[PDB]
Amino acid sequence: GNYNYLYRLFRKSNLKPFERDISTEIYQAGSTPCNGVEGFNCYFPLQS
Amino acid sequence: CTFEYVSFKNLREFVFKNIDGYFKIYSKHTPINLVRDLPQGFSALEPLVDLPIGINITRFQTLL
Ligand SMILES: *[C@@H]1O[C@H](CO)[C@@H](O[C@@H]2O[C@H](CO)[C@@H](O)[C@H](O)[C@H]2NC(C)=O)[C@H](O)[C@H]1NC(C)=O
Repeated sequence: GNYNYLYRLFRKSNLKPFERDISTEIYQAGSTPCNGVEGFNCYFPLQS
Repeated sequence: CTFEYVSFKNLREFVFKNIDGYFKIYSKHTPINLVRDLPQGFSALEPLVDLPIGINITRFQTLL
């Protein structure tokens, strides 16, 4: 399995045309804010 | 480092806008003689640089 290719499935808004997003900021799914720590309702924005 | 290019008595006016990742630069130079503010008049700025940065910009700072 070549897990070196990544794609983003978590973002608060849809992209504009010709946009390139390199944000590593943790997606906030729940009401509780995520202060840089992932876990429950705090997910990494990239998937392999 | 995706791009690198190397090339009051005067008035320098500039327009900076970023639409769809394209940074468009307009400019116009003219000599002036005024120490209070911008002189009252009309002039047209012309484009010289169109740089496809693809970079989000929300704030800027002027260097002296
Ligand atoms: C450009 O960057 C700003 C941040 O400097 C973005 O504003 C953020 O937008 C997200 C939603 O996409 C919000 O969750 C953040 O709270 C916003 N932050 C601030 C400080 O405003 C803006 O959306 C970005 N625009 C583009 C074109 O990517």
